[PDB]
Formats: sequence, structure tokens, C-alpha cells
Amino acid sequence: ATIAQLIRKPRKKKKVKSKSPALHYNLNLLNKKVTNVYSPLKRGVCTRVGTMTPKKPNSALRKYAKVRLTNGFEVLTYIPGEGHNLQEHSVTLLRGGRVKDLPGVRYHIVRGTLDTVGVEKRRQQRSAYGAKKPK
Amino acid sequence: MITTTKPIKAHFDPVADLLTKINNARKAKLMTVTTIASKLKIAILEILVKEGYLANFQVLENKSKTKRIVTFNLKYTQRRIPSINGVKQISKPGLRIYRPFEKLPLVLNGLGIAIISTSDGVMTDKVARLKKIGGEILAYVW
Amino acid sequence: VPNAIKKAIKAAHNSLHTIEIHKGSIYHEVIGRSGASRVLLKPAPQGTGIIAGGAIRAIIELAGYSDIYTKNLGRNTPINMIHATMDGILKQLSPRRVAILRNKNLNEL
RNA sequence: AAGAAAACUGCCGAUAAGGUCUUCAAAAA
RNA sequence: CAAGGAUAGCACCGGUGAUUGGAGUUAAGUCGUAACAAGGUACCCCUACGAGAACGUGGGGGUGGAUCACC
RNA sequence: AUUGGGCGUAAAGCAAGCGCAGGCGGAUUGAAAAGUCUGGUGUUAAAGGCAGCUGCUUAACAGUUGUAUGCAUUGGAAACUAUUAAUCUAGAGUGUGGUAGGGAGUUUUGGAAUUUCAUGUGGAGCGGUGAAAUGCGUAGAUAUAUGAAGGAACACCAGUGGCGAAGGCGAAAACUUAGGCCAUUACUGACGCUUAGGCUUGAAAGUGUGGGGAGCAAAUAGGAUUAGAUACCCUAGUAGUCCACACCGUAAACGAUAGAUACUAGCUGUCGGGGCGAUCCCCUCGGUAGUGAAGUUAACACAUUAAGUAUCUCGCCUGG
RNA sequence: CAGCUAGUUGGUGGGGUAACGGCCUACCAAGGCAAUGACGUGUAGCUAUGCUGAGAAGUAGAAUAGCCACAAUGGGACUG
Ligand SMILES: [Mg+2]
Ligand SMILES: [Mg+2]
Ligand SMILES: [Mg+2]
Ligand SMILES: [Mg+2]
Ligand SMILES: [Mg+2]
Ligand SMILES: [Mg+2]
Ligand SMILES: [Mg+2]
Ligand SMILES: [Mg+2]
Ligand SMILES: [Mg+2]
Ligand SMILES: [Mg+2]
Ligand SMILES: [Mg+2]
Ligand SMILES: [Mg+2]
Ligand SMILES: [Mg+2]
Ligand SMILES: [Mg+2]
Ligand SMILES: [Mg+2]
Ligand SMILES: [Mg+2]
Ligand SMILES: [Mg+2]
Ligand SMILES: [Mg+2]
Ligand SMILES: [Mg+2]
Ligand SMILES: [Mg+2]
Ligand SMILES: [Mg+2]
Ligand SMILES: [Mg+2]
Ligand SMILES: [Mg+2]
Ligand SMILES: [Mg+2]
Ligand SMILES: [Mg+2]
Ligand SMILES: [Mg+2]
Ligand SMILES: [Mg+2]
Ligand SMILES: [Mg+2]
Ligand SMILES: [Mg+2]
Ligand SMILES: [Mg+2]
Ligand SMILES: [Mg+2]
Ligand SMILES: [Mg+2]
Ligand SMILES: [Mg+2]
Repeated sequence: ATIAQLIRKPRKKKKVKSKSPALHYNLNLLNKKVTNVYSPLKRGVCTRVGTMTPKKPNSALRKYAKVRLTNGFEVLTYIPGEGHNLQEHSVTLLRGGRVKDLPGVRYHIVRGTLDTVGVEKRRQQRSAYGAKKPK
Repeated sequence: MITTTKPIKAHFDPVADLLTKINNARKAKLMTVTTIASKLKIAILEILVKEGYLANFQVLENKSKTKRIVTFNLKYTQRRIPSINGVKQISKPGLRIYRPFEKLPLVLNGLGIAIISTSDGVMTDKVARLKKIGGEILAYVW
Repeated sequence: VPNAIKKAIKAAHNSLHTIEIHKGSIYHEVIGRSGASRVLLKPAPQGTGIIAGGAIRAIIELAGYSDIYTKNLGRNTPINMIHATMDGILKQLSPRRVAILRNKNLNEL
């Protein structure tokens, strides 16, 4: 613009927002304050499981799941892999991600971590889906 | 002697006034231009003709000694293409540019000339380097 | 493809511009403008290599130049990059012609 | 000789989803 | 002198709340067809009223409007 | 996006003006030396940083020497900015002399046309539409002739036009009043540009009080059309449109282009002042248009009234 | 987040502090800061430095090193 104008009101940078906000909140519990501490992966229970149709180009049955992370925040998460065991009260561990078809889901149910049995009968990409060695 | 017919006006900033005059004359293939004369503008023209981008620069005065106008011409070759390629002023009014000697710029790897007025009027970048003294940077001329 | 290939082949054969090199690199820093495309070319010391990418890298290799600093400051359309790159290289001034005109000594200060 | 010449109106709504098709110029005894 | 205690009323901030407002996303739903051509009443902006709804009309403002036309 | 971006059609020029503080700012002389440049000294802890070397089988690593950055003080430089002491007119104003305007407010006046009423003639429709029907009419309508009352707006002139910062300004007159163009052997002598905040104005609709109401017409009623019609058509029809005083402060308030300054081909119009003296036409200085090259743009296009070459200042933009 | 500050601003004599000082005292006054952002809110130990960047700089203040603050919370004092 102008040197004098920019001296008065400097250039304010645009902000940055996270993609997994619910994953960076830690509840102390003894004081009940929410601080902003970044964390790779966290844990959460489950309050509903079932089916839900996808967006437009892709149409197919898909499994979703609601969660109640260690903190006090609920987010809808998708059940990855084939075959599931969640039953309205099974602990789980969640990470970052984004399923394009389903709107709102922004985390992935880590497979074979806590109360989720790893999807057996899996060879290729067995590390991601919690599977040991068939040998 | 030299007579005129038109009124002579100038912008308040003496470096970019000359630069606009020079660029327009270069682009339009024009030869004779006029502007108001100031000692800074006179001095900057003094260093340009020794370095060879314009041929003549003539300043005249009235019969009362209260107003002076300098009328310079550009150095076109036979095929009518100028020696000046582009001029750009750094220390515009408001934001004045001050660089020490060690940070004295080199215009187009020394092909162009940089106008620097340290303490003894305007002086080309190379002779400024020779004297190891820096200061005000007027304009880039190449 | 074969047809269009040989067409462009002959096409370039017709419109070939002449390029002068100084010690394998570009003499003075230059900005090539073509539409909304601006390509910055900068002299480089002998050894850095072609720091170009895309249309500019092809042009620099095909021209003969070795060491060259470039950055694409604009669009990513190959035709405009080639237009901007060639404009920057064709407006270049030789260290000789300048002083000749300028009535100086070859390259001497 | 300077002419012209003239509009005219009823009514008339909608069309399920996702979808091909450019394989490639390397260039040819 | 003074931590602390009791009483008292303002100030700022947070959570929650029956009920309610709109919003986005969405399955193929239900009533029209408002806009894109002169979109079948040219369109758009401000404003006031009215109507299931898109929207209709009055006032002002624009061509970012079609046809039309001149040897 | 200081280096390193933009605001006509893609996000972005406030509706316009008067403007304090701030930023920027004509030419010349003198001083100081606050910026600016440079020399000396001090310091900027060590580790890390970069260069060289050594030692671990080389490395990673460790050690080793070198290696800046800023601040303060002191000694000089005087080109530019800033300060101060003064001069000049070319910037901008003032006066005198020419001069064009629907510029604005207040108070009066005038004629067409509509409506209503009054008086004659007259005798069956008028009105309305795509076609009709509500509606008006033997209580004599429509029509024709005269007169009276009242309100609103001012044909032609009227434009390949004028004025104002914008909104806007068009019957006639008076009073008050604003700005502008041209020539200046006159005068002050930089007094200038922009403008956060502030103030003023600001289409139409809308509000409050009191008048006014001819015509027109949101809302509303009926007749049509329609599958339905709360719409397009028709017949009625209140607020409103009008005036005075108070508010509201929004518009595609558009040239979708902030203001100021200097420069940059040309051609065709048209308007004003000035020069000559029948017009017409020629030249000069300005305002308003068309065409048009360099130049700019993504293109459309702009192009001396720029969106071109540049400066100052303000406002604004950062995916949907 | 537009006013804030009544020991807040100044003088006087005295006391106290290693020392100057409204640090404290009695009297006399009404000032001081603030649109060049007081005050309020939120946040945070600061720096040398780490990572990144061509550069301007952005980012975190690992380890370690300098300075500050703290020792269940809130106050007071002895010794030196
Ligand atoms: Mg019919
Ligand atoms: Mg339907
Ligand atoms: Mg329609
Ligand atoms: Mg219709
Ligand atoms: Mg329509
Ligand atoms: Mg109903
Ligand atoms: Mg209606
Ligand atoms: Mg309307
Ligand atoms: Mg109606
Ligand atoms: Mg209208
Ligand atoms: Mg941009
Ligand atoms: Mg826009
Ligand atoms: Mg405007
Ligand atoms: Mg606007
Ligand atoms: Mg003004
Ligand atoms: Mg001022
Ligand atoms: Mg000056
Ligand atoms: Mg150190
Ligand atoms: Mg080391
Ligand atoms: Mg009559
Ligand atoms: Mg009104
Ligand atoms: Mg009805
Ligand atoms: Mg009617
Ligand atoms: Mg009312
Ligand atoms: Mg607006
Ligand atoms: Mg308008
Ligand atoms: Mg044009
Ligand atoms: Mg957004
Ligand atoms: Mg803390
Ligand atoms: Mg970078
Ligand atoms: Mg540390
Ligand atoms: Mg730590
Ligand atoms: Mg403890």
C-alpha cells in the first residue's frame, strides 16, 4: 500500500488451524482446565456404532463410530478395515486422517490396539491393520 | 543564445522528475526536453555525460537571475536506438535508502551505473568503491 | 502425435533465435516477462549447474548455457515459461556492445 | 410528390442416480 | 503492624439449562418454476408492504439488457 | 509481497465535500552536525556458527586457532533529508480587467392537460380486452360548448449540449448567494498535496407533528386467465407521492476507474474566454466527446480526460 | 479493552535504608500517565541459542550456559 500506512497498521498474517483439533486438548482433571498440548495419538471409548452411506460419486455401506476421547470431547470416527467388534463400550486409540466420502470424520480407528482385534486374514499392509506373521 | 515558447514545470522530487523525462524521451524517440534546473539535478547530469549516456545538457538563466532551466539531449546512434535501457530510483521521498560502502550495489554486474552522493556530490559506484566511502543512493541507470 | 511432432520439429527449425554465452552462463541478472509469467535469470559461478526446473531447464540445456540461477515467479504454463525465458535471454546486453556504443574501452572500466 | 410503414399481445408446467472413450512417441532396417 | 477468619455488595470470565432460532452437510422425498434465450412479465440494486415458498407490486437507480434501425 | 502483490470487467477506491494532528513538499545562501558515511578505543560472557588443524581405525564427535553482529564514546566529511538565520517567484492564493452558465435558497406570477361541479345541445351505449367480464349509463352517460374550483408537473426550446464535489439542476420574474474559465508590466513570498479522528451534504423508499390531496398507485376488494394465480390483464382503491419543521444516512450513490503533480504520436467533432473583423472559417488558452500508434492488459479493452512512464498521501483486498 | 492514578505528582522538616528516593512521617499544595494506546483482558520466565530460509526473517526458547523467580500455600523474624 504505502510506507506510512503500513507503518501505522502492519501486515497481519493469516492464521493457521489444525486438522485434528480434538487431539491437542489435555484435561488435568484435578483443576478441570483444558490446555493446548499437541499429542500424536490418544484414547477414547465408544458411544455408537453402525452404518452410514457416503457422499455422491461413491455409494457403499460403511462402518462409523462415535468416541469419547480421554478428554471431554466426542467426535465421529470411521471403522477401518474389514470386520469390526465395537459394541457401545469398547476402548479405542485414534489418530489423524480424513475419509473423503464421509463428511465429519477426521480421525481413524487404529486397528489392533486396545479392545479392537486386528483384522485377521490380512497379508499385504499388515502393519497398518494390526496383523502379525502368518509364517 | 536559446529562446523558448512554452512554460517549464517540474515535479517536486528532483530525481524521479528527471527519470520520467528521460524514460519518456527514450520511449518516444524524442530529442529535446526541458525541465527546471537545480544544483542536484545539474550535478547528476555532470556525472552522466562523463559516463556517456546523454550528449549535451544546457542550463540557461533569465535576465533577472531568479529562474534557471536545464535542457539536455540524449545520445542516439545512427539507427535511432538509445544508450539508456532502464532507469530506476531507489531512495524515493518518504523512504530514503542508506547503504554503507560494503553494501554498495553493483548495477547489472557493473554494466549499468549507480548514482551515490556520499559527501562531495554525486559519484559513480566504481569511483565510490575506489574511495571506500558510501552514502545516499539516488537511482539505478543502465 | 507423429504428425504434430514433426510439425513442431520443422516449426522450431524455422524460428530459431541466436544466443550468446559468457563463460557458459548468463552475463547479467534479468527478469523475463510474458503476460502474467515472470522468470528470473541470474548469473552463476562455474560449477553450480543448471538450477532450473521445467521449461527453463530444457531451454538452458538446449541453449548451451551451463551454470544458471533461475526461479519461476509466476504461472506454470510451459508455453508462457518458454516465452518469458526467451524474452529474458534475448534482451541481454553483451559486455562488448555496451562500451562500444558507450564509447568506452572494450571491457575496461 | 417526397414519402414511409408498422408491432400487440390466449395459454405454454416438469424431465430419478452414478457413469465410458484416448492408448503413447520412444521411432524406427 | 499484620497473614488468616466472619460479614457485605459490586466487577470480569467459564460451564450448564427445559424450550426455542437459524445454519451446513445429506439419501432418490413432498409444492410450484423464481433465475440462465426477449427464460416466456427484461434483469439487477436500495427501500416499503403482502403472500405456502421461490417471490409479486409501488418509488427511485443502472445496462452488467434482447429485438429494432439508419448509405 | 520493506526486500517482494494488487483494487474497470476476477477479493478490494469510502456517496461526495470542508478539513486539525500525521506523512510528503519550489529554488538560492550561511551555520550547526540530528540523520548519512568514515577513522580510533571499549564492549557485545563461554559453548554453538563458518574456515583450517589435531585426536580418536576415518567418521559422528571432541579439542584447537581464526571467524562477525549491535551499542556507546571520540575524531572528521557536508552531497541529500531534518533544524535555524534569511533572499526569489515558477507552486498556490489575492486584486484589477474580460466572461459563460437548468449552481443554490426565499417570495410571487403564468399557460396547456386531467378531475369535480355549474349551465346548455343531445339520445343509448360508454368503458375495458388476446377475447371478455366486473364497472359507468333513460336519475340522460360518452360526446360537444362555456364557466368555476382545486392539486401536481413545467410540451416545443432540448442537444453527436451547460452547470455542481457528489446526490442533482429545464414555465417566468425579483432578492440573497456559490463556484468556475481567459489575460494580468500588480501583491503576499512555499502560505502547497493527501488526510486517521471530526464536521457538512447526501436519489428514492420510511418515520413524527400539522396542512394538502387533481392525477397516479404499494396494501385491499371484485372481474378475467389458469391445473392452481395470494402474479402478469381490467375495474375500483387507503397509506404514499405534495408543502413546513424535525429525523432516517442507505442505492448498479457507476466512468463498476481516490485525490494531487510532471511527461508521452496524431486525426475528427463540439462548447467557452482571448486575437482578427460579416457569417463561415484561422490561431491561442480551457471543458466536454469519437477514432487512433508506441505503451499497458489474462483478454475485453485503455490510450494526453490513461487502465501508459513515475512520485506523495488516504481508503480497501487475502479461497467459496 | 478510553480513561486510569489520591502516597498517585511536588515542596518542606524529621525518621529509616548499605545508599538516593513518598521508602515512611506531619504540613503545604493538585497533580502524574493516556489515542505515539494508559488501563484492562489473555498469554509467557528472558537471553546466548535449536530447526528452517538464497536473503530479509519465521519458528521453539530440547540439552547445556548467563540472569530472574520459587521450595505444600500465605505471612514474620533471628543469626550472619
Ligand atoms: Mg381459453
Ligand atoms: Mg415437481
Ligand atoms: Mg422462469
Ligand atoms: Mg405466463
Ligand atoms: Mg422473467
Ligand atoms: Mg394457504
Ligand atoms: Mg400484490
Ligand atoms: Mg420493483
Ligand atoms: Mg393490482
Ligand atoms: Mg423500476
Ligand atoms: Mg494478487
Ligand atoms: Mg469486484
Ligand atoms: Mg468513486
Ligand atoms: Mg463502491
Ligand atoms: Mg481540500
Ligand atoms: Mg497538517
Ligand atoms: Mg529542495
Ligand atoms: Mg560469544
Ligand atoms: Mg566442536
Ligand atoms: Mg370545459
Ligand atoms: Mg422521500
Ligand atoms: Mg382477491
Ligand atoms: Mg384504476
Ligand atoms: Mg403510515
Ligand atoms: Mg453502499
Ligand atoms: Mg447516479
Ligand atoms: Mg478506444
Ligand atoms: Mg472461510
Ligand atoms: Mg507459566
Ligand atoms: Mg523463501
Ligand atoms: Mg534450555
Ligand atoms: Mg524442560
Ligand atoms: Mg510437592
